[PDB]
This record gives sequence, structure tokens and C-alpha cells, in this order.
Amino acid sequence: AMSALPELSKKLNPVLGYWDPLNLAELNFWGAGDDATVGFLRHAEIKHGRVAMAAFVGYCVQSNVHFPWAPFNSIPTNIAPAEQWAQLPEAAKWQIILFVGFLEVYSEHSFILEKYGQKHYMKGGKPGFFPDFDTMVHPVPLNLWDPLKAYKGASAERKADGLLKEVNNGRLAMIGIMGFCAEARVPGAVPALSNIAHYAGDPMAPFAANFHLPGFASXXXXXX
Amino acid sequence: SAKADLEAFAKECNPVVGYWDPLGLADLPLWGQDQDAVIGWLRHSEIKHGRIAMAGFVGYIAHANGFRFGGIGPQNVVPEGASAPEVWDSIPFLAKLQIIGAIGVLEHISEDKNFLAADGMKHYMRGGKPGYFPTFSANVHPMPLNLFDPFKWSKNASPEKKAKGLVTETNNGRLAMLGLFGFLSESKIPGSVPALSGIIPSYDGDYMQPFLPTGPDTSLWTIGNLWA
Amino acid sequence: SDMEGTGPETGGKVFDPMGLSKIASAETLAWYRAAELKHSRVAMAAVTGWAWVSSGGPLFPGYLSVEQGVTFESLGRDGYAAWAAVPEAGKFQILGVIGILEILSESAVKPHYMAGGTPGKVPLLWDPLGFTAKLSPETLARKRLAELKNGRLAMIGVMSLVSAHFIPNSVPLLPGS
Ligand code: CLA
Ligand code: CLA
Ligand SMILES: CC(=O)O[C@H]1CC(C)(C)C(=C=C/C(C)=C/C=C/C(C)=C/C=C/C=C(C)/C=C/C=C(\C)C(=O)C[C@@]23O[C@]2(C)C[C@@H](O)CC3(C)C)[C@](C)(O)C1
Ligand SMILES: CC(=O)O[C@H]1CC(C)(C)C(=C=C/C(C)=C/C=C/C(C)=C/C=C/C=C(C)/C=C/C=C(\C)C(=O)C[C@@]23O[C@]2(C)C[C@@H](O)CC3(C)C)[C@](C)(O)C1
Ligand SMILES: CC(=O)O[C@H]1CC(C)(C)C(=C=C/C(C)=C/C=C/C(C)=C/C=C/C=C(C)/C=C/C=C(\C)C(=O)C[C@@]23O[C@]2(C)C[C@@H](O)CC3(C)C)[C@](C)(O)C1
Ligand code: KC2
Ligand SMILES: CC1=C(C#C/C(C)=C/C=C/C(C)=C/C=C/C=C(C)/C=C/C=C(C)/C=C/[C@@]23O[C@]2(C)C[C@@H](O)CC3(C)C)C(C)(C)C[C@H](O)C1
Repeated sequence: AMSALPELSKKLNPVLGYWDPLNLAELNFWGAGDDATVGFLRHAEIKHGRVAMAAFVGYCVQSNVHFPWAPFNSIPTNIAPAEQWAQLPEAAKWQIILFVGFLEVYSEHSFILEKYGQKHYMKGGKPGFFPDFDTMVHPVPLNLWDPLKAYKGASAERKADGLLKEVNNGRLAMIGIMGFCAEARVPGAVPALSNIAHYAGDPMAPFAANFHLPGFASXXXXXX
Repeated sequence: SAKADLEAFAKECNPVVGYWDPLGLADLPLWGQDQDAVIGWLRHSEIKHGRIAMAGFVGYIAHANGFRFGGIGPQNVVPEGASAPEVWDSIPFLAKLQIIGAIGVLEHISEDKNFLAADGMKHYMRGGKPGYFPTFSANVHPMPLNLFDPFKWSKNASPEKKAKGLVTETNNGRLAMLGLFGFLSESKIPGSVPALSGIIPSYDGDYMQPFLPTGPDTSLWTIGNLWA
Repeated sequence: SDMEGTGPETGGKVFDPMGLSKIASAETLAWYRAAELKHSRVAMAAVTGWAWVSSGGPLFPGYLSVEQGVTFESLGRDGYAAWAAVPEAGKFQILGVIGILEILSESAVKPHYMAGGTPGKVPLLWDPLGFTAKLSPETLARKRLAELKNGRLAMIGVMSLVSAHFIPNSVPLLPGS
């Protein structure tokens, strides 16, 4: 609801609560009521925070080291991590993006999410509900959220505190990852760091150069 | 009714001057359209002229000092230092067309009865508030935030504060009209106003012709520029 | 008046800035709808044909008057060049079939669209296979609205093509030939 967002923001920060200069809590840009917009915005914020904090940890890990499994060193020797991503095989990037899309279409589907006992976030579900992976006859050893258990005995208040902590952590980590990408692309952007370097090509581009693909890889005429 | 409101508004604009209508314009029937509609049209024209004059004054200062937004956009074609009349001389011709088209879109939204009845109010020539721009709850696709108050800084002010704001808006608009035309008069005839002599250079083109020096056809677009 | 046609993108209201109503009767509105629907369908066929011919398309395999030596490929991928390269006999056969069909459309429906009737509903030439023979009347109104919006877009499309052929570099995305 509209009143719940100010309470959640005050729980996240008591000094500054309900900070929306752009408002955005009344723009019904889906035409499905005010609650649907609030649920979409909360889910987008939480997803962006999770992805951004995981990307920050991954950039910190892969900016210095690699994984010794199967010739994963020539790709790690491609300067910046974004150039390493652009230097990965086409099948690798395709399967990674399709894997993430499979997780997204599993989470958003409001019949598997109904098997977990909740609903879609635009229809009253909680913001961020990647559910248990028990829907098909293919026995999975571990699920997505809490893979090696260790969270069954958690309390409701502890869950709410952890949710607020994760929201604030992603709130910081989105700006952190954006600053890392900006310093990678345009030097002198991040004034508190001068160590990260090398170009990223186009940072918002999954396919580049060696990616052949069925046409439409017109990397010519780029922008800033 | 409308004339008495003009008398009152002129009193709070300047109590010393008051109602100053030498050329009797608050009595001419323009299109055979009564008194109140003529008064509303005149007030709306005054307020629109004043707002455009204020925005043009600030934009003239920004262009003459040199205040380019950034890269890639239409500021790349305009040379570094050209005076304010020449920044509407080197932007692309399609950029001028789309700027004037968006201004016309805003005018049409301002007088569309469907946009105006969505807020419960009528035309300024039919008993409305002159100079009022409507909200955007009539578009077809939802607009993030309206034009008058883009953020919610307003809407908690008292109606008396709104009336004082309207009076200040009208007075500042008239003064900005005088200032902007002082700029334009110095740009054409030397020594028109005394303070700006030698500050603003001379211009040769026509100020009333939007597309007499047509801008270049430069297509500033990358990534998917399939339209040449 | 109310009619069909009105939906979103105008707010559920009739789009009519300059004139063209309050001078029209029921017969005039019926003719307006009939002309709009005929223009709609002709323009839809026109954009579909132009898009299939000039862009790509496997093209018709055959001869097209083997006696004259013309081929289907000899007309070229340009359109006004191809139509001028269609034989005069083929042009006349197309125009004659169209004229026969429309004379029978005028004379065959007994409530004429300007004497009652429904404008745009022509005898014959519609669904021979009965795909739309089981649709609900509420579904039929949606498809009529889709047809109207489609035809308006296709009219704009055909005139874009014609303007860019006669005036190069007009319709900026559309090429100069
Ligand atoms: C185009 C801009 C514009 C418009 C539409 C209006 C409209 C109006 N003004 Mg206003 N005004 C303006 C600019 C404008 N003003 C400027 C720049 C000033 C400061 C000098 C004022 C100062 C002012 C006062 C002090 C008062 C008004 C008032 C009024 C209202 C009725 C009086 C009237 O006859 O109208 C104004 C007359 C015209 C706009 C004349 C039309 C233009 C003519 C045809 C061209 C003349 C050009 C000519 C070269 C000028 C010679 C200047 C010099 C040699 C004398 C009306 C709503 C009265 C009021 O408060 O009601 C709300 C009032 O008492 N005006
Ligand atoms: C010649 C084709 C044609 C015809 C006969 C009609 C007829 C009609 N339209 Mg329609 N329309 C058309 C094309 C046409 N339309 C196109 C191409 C568009 C897309 C922009 C629309 C969009 C449209 C909307 C959004 C609505 C209508 C409505 C209507 C109905 C009432 C309007 C009226 O009284 O005017 C009928 C009389 C005429 C149209 C005569 C034409 C007048 C001059 C000669 C046209 C000149 C225009 C100019 C040359 C165009 C430039 C080229 C162009 C590609 C830009 C009526 C049945 C309304 C409706 O359904 O209400 C029930 C309604 O809401 N139309
Ligand atoms: C009780 C219970 O159930 O168990 C608990 C504990 C337990 C097991 C751990 C849990 C878990 C799971 C996990 C894996 C939790 C970990 C999550 C993770 C990985 C969280 C990363 C955040 C990354 C951040 C904040 C990055 C900030 C980044 C920042 C702030 C910046 O970069 C800013 C900055 O760059 C600028 C802009 C300029 C620079 O010059 C200066 C700096 C660098 C400052 C549970 C289940 O959740 C809860
Ligand atoms: C002898 C000789 O030559 O002398 C010369 C001297 C000199 C100086 C050269 C000359 C000149 C030029 C002049 C005088 C030019 C004047 C220009 C002028 C008078 C320009 C007004 C701008 C107003 C703006 C932009 C308003 C913004 C308004 C804004 C941004 C808002 O709406 C905000 C706000 O409303 C909300 C949303 C809610 C309110 O609660 C609070 C406020 C109000 C903040 C002359 C005329 O040539 C004469
Ligand atoms: C609601 C709606 O839809 O509208 C409704 C309402 C409304 C509008 C009232 C209606 C109406 C009335 C209408 C439309 C009336 C239209 C009247 C109209 C259109 C009147 C043209 C005159 C042109 C003349 C006399 C030109 C002479 C030109 C002459 C004599 C020349 O020698 C031309 C010249 O070139 C030569 C040959 C050689 C050169 O040397 C140049 C010159 C220029 C000298 C309708 C019809 O009821 C429809
Ligand atoms: C070029 C843009 C521009 C400029 C430079 C400008 C300057 C000032 C100044 C400073 C001199 C003041 C003090 C002031 C104050 C008010 N403005 Mg203005 N304003 C601009 C644009 C608009 C638009 C689009 C609208 C608007 C309005 C109001 C109302 C509400 C009155 C009410 O709610 O009763 C008040 C109090 C709204 C309206 O209602 O106008 C009748 C409306 O829609 N304004 N405005
Ligand atoms: C490349 C490609 C193609 C393509 C394409 C596409 C989609 C190109 C699209 C280009 C596009 C979409 C360009 C938009 C510009 C929008 C602007 C400038 C808006 C400014 C808006 C502004 C300045 C709004 C300002 C305000 O709103 C604010 C912020 C607050 C309000 O209170 C007040 C107003 C309203 C004034 C092909 C060829 C079609 C197919 C091919 O396969 C791939």
C-alpha cells in the first residue's frame, strides 16, 4: 500500500524516511492499481540490490584472481572484468543469460509461486520471492534461496530486520557498482579511487566483436 | 465581474498605479465574445507572454555565457561562443521543428477540453483560471509527473499565498518582457537601452522567422541510425 | 456520432477537429464509414504488397504472359516500375474484375448502406471458409475496431510510400528510392 512504503523507509532510516523527489508512488504506469506499482517498484529495487551487490563482490573477486578449472586464465588475462565478459565464449554468455531468464520466468510464474504459499508481488505477494524449486520431476538437491538450509529456525522479526538490511545494502551497492563501472569507462569519475582502469567497451552490451550471432551485432556507430 | 476582478488584480499588482488601461483593451469584443471571455483571453495571453519572457531571459543568459548540457546531443554543432541569438541558428533544423512541435503539444494539452475536464475545470475563455496548465491524467499512457509542480513542493500552500504568487508572477513577467526586449533591441539598434551598449553584439537575421537561417541536416544519432 | 471506431488514443471520444460533422446526416455518416472502410482495406492490401515486393519476398514463380516474354522477375523490385511493367492487358483485367466486384457490391446488398444497412459489409469476397462464423458479437466488435485502426495506419503507410517515391528523403526512415 501507499502508507506501508513510508513505514518501511523509516525502518530503513529513521532520520530520513519516505524520500521520493520523483514521487513515483502514484504513477500507475501499468494501469493495474496503486498497489501493483508499489509492488513492482519494491521488487525492482530488491532485485537490483541483489544483482548489484553480487556484481560488486564478483568484480572484487575477478579483478585480481580467477578459477583454476579449465583454461580460465586467458579470459582472466583480458584486463578489466567487463572485457573478460566480452572475451567469454558466445555459448557461455548465451547459457548464462538463458539460465538467469529461466530463474526469472520460474520466479514470476504465479502458479509455481502459488505452490510455495504466496502470490505475485503485484497481487499481494512479498517483494522478492524466488521460491522453492519443487515443481517438476527432476530431483534438485538444493533450492535457490537458503541452499544449504541453516535458516529454518529464524524468527519473523529477524527476517524483517534482515530484509531491511538487505534493502539498505543493495541501496549502497547499486551506487557502488555504478561508480565502479563509471571509473572503468570514464577515468576521473570516481574521485576517491584511481586504481581500477582499462576500457569496458560498451558496459551495457552482452555481445561484442567475437560474438558472431545471426546478424544484428552492429557494434559500429557507438555512443558515449 | 471580470472587469472588477481586473480592477482588484491591478490594485494588488501596484497600488500606486492601479488599473492602467489607456488603450481600452478590456472593452473590445474580439470575436464577438462577450466581456468575460475577452478578459480571460487577455489575462491568459499576458501570463503566457510573461512566463515565456522569464524563461527566455534565463535561457538568453545561459546561452550568452555558454552553458552547454554535455556531449553527443545538439550542443555539439553550436560553436563555443556565439551569443544567444546564434544558438537558434546552428542547432539542426529538425531540432527547431521538434522543439516548436513540443511547445505546440503543450499548448494543445493546455487548451484540450479532455485534459481540462479531467481536473474539473473549464476553459479560461469559458470561466476558468487564466494561465492554468492542466494535469496529465488524460494522455493514454501515464505521465510520471505533471508540468506545473513537477515535484510536490506546492499543493500545501494557502490560497492567499497562491494569489500573491500569481501577482508576483505577473509583475516579474512584465519586467522580464522589458528586459528580454532590451536585449533584442540592443542586438538590432545600437544605443537603444543605455546599460547594455557594447555588451550584446549586433545581429543581422530576422528574429521573427524561426527557419530563415535553417540549421544543418546533421543526423546526430548513433546505434541503429538506419535513417541515414 | 457515436458509431464504431472510437476507442483509446483519443480517450473514447470522437476525433474531429475541423468540421465534417454537424453537416452530416445518417446517410452521410454511413458513406463516411463506407469510404473509410474501403480505403482501409485497399491500403492494408497495398502496404502488404509493397512490403512483400520491395523489401524481400520469394516472389511469384511463373511467367505472367509467357506470350509477351515478360517474367515475374522482369518487373523488378521497384513498384511504380513494376506496375508500369505489368502488361496493359493485365492492368485492364485487374481493373475490370475490381469494377465488376464493386458494381455487384453496390447492386447486390438489398439494404444499401445509404438506405439502412451496414457500411463496409460487402456481398461475397469475405470469409469463404467461415473462420469468423462462430465468433461472439462482442468479439466481432473488437475485430471491427482492430480493422478500423489497422486501415488508418495502413492509409498513413501507403501515403508515406507514395510521398517518398515522388519526393525523395521525405518519410525519413524510408529510403530515397
Ligand atoms: C503582450 C504582453 C502583454 C499583454 C497581453 C498584457 C495584457 C494586459 N495588461 Mg499588461 N503589461 C505588459 C505586457 C502585456 N500586458 C508590460 C510589458 C507591462 C509593463 C510596462 C504591462 C503593464 C501593465 C499594467 C500596469 C496594467 C496592465 C494591464 C493589463 C490588462 C488590461 C489592460 C490592457 O489594455 O492591456 C495591455 C495593453 C496591451 C498589451 C496593448 C497591446 C499591444 C499593442 C497593440 C502594441 C503596442 C506597441 C507599441 C510600439 C508600444 C509603444 C510603447 C511606448 C512608445 C509607449 C491585460 C490583461 C492592467 C491590469 O492590471 O489588468 C490585469 C494594468 O493596470 N499591463
Ligand atoms: C479518406 C479516408 C478516411 C475517411 C473517409 C475517414 C472517415 C471517418 N473517420 Mg477517419 N481516419 C483516417 C482516414 C479516414 N477516415 C486516417 C488515415 C486516420 C489516421 C490519422 C483516421 C483517424 C480517425 C480517428 C482517430 C477517428 C476517425 C473518425 C472518423 C469518422 C468521423 C470523422 C469525420 O466526420 O470525417 C469524415 C470525413 C473525412 C475524413 C473527409 C476527409 C477530409 C479531407 C479531404 C482529408 C484531408 C487530410 C489530409 C490530406 C491528410 C494528409 C495525409 C496523411 C497521410 C497525413 C469518419 C467515418 C472518428 C470516428 O470513428 O468517430 C466515430 C475518430 O474518432 N478517423
Ligand atoms: C540470521 C541469518 O539468517 O543469517 C544471516 C547472515 C548470512 C548467513 C550472511 C545471510 C546471508 C547471505 C549472504 C550471502 C549475505 C551476503 C550478502 C552480500 C554479498 C552483501 C554485499 C553487499 C555489498 C555492499 C553493501 C557493497 C557496497 C559498496 C559500496 C558502499 C561502495 O562501493 C561505495 C564506494 O565505491 C564508492 C561509491 C567510491 C569508492 O571510492 C568508495 C566505496 C568503495 C565506499 C543471511 C541469511 O542473509 C542473514
Ligand atoms: C537605463 C537602463 O538601461 O537600465 C536597464 C537595466 C538592465 C538591468 C540592463 C535591464 C534589464 C533587464 C531586466 C530588468 C531583466 C529582468 C528579468 C526578470 C524580471 C526575470 C524574471 C525571472 C523570473 C523567474 C525565472 C521566475 C521563476 C519562478 C520559479 C522558478 C518558480 O515558479 C518557483 C516558485 O514558484 C514556486 C514553484 C512556489 C513559490 O512558493 C516559490 C517560488 C516562487 C520559488 C533594463 C530593463 O534593460 C534596464
Ligand atoms: C463545418 C464545415 O465542414 O464547413 C462548412 C461551413 C462553411 C465553411 C461555412 C462552408 C462554406 C463555405 C465555403 C467553404 C466557401 C468557400 C468559398 C471560397 C473557396 C471562395 C474562393 C474564392 C476565390 C476566388 C474568388 C479567387 C479568385 C481568383 C481570381 C479571380 C484570379 O484571377 C486568380 C489569379 O490566379 C490568376 C488566375 C492569375 C494570377 O494573375 C493570380 C490571380 C490571383 C490574380 C460549408 C461549405 O457549408 C462547409
Ligand atoms: C516559464 C515558466 C514559469 C515561470 C517562470 C513561472 C514564474 C512564477 C513565479 C515567479 C515569478 C511565481 C511566484 C509563480 C507562481 C505561480 N505559478 Mg508560475 N511560472 C511558470 C509556469 C507556471 C505554470 C505552467 C503554472 C504556474 C502556476 C503558478 C501558480 C499557481 C496559482 C494557483 O494555483 O492559484 C503560482 C502561485 C499555475 C497556475 O495555476 O497558473 C494560473 C500553472 O499551472 N506557473 N510562477
Ligand atoms: C534503432 C531501431 C529502431 C528504433 C528506434 C527507436 C525506438 C528510436 C526511439 C527514439 C526515441 C524514443 C527518442 C525519444 C526522445 C524523447 C525525448 C527527447 C523526450 C524528452 C522529454 C522531456 C524533455 C520531458 C520533459 C518533461 O517530462 C518532464 C521530465 C517532466 C514534466 O513535468 C514536464 C515535461 C513533460 C516537459 C528502428 C529503426 C525503429 C527499428 C530497429 O530495429 C531498431
